[PDB]
Amino acid sequence: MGPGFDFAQAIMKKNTVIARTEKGEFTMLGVYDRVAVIPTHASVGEIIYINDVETRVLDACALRDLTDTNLEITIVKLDRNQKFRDIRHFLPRCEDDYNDAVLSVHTSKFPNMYIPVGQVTNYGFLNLGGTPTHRILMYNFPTRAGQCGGVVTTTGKVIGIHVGGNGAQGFAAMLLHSYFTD
Repeated sequence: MGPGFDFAQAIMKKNTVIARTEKGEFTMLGVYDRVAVIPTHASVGEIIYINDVETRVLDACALRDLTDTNLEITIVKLDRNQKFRDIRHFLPRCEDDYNDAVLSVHTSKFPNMYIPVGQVTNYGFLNLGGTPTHRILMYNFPTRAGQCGGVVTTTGKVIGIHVGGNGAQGFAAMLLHSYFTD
């Protein structure tokens, strides 16, 4: 509808796949080469389905901060025959608050879904499903089951992936440029 939705669409159309684990179907963001991200509660194993095709997992790392606190981001390297467009230059370098964000989801349940979530707070600490978690972003939208892995963008930045909600607020794990240096 406007330039926020334009940037969100550009990311969804080239940099997302549908990932299926034993824990469900997730929006999965491809970042560069065969490297993608997914919420750690997806419980990625040795094999994952990518757009309904059986795919070997070459590496999977559940990120934690240097205090050994959960970040809820798993970085996955896929045995795929095709690379993602490199979007690392759209990742923030530092923790921040944002205006006017969009949450975008693409699954069998929710195809071509875009949600203007508005202001995004650097919330920090969250007890997420009983697990102490850091680097959480919060937005005041009543997000639902089916949106985990959804991409949070502003114009020109890819800032997080949706990891949970409490019925009134939604929560994303930050994406930082430093997670994807090679």
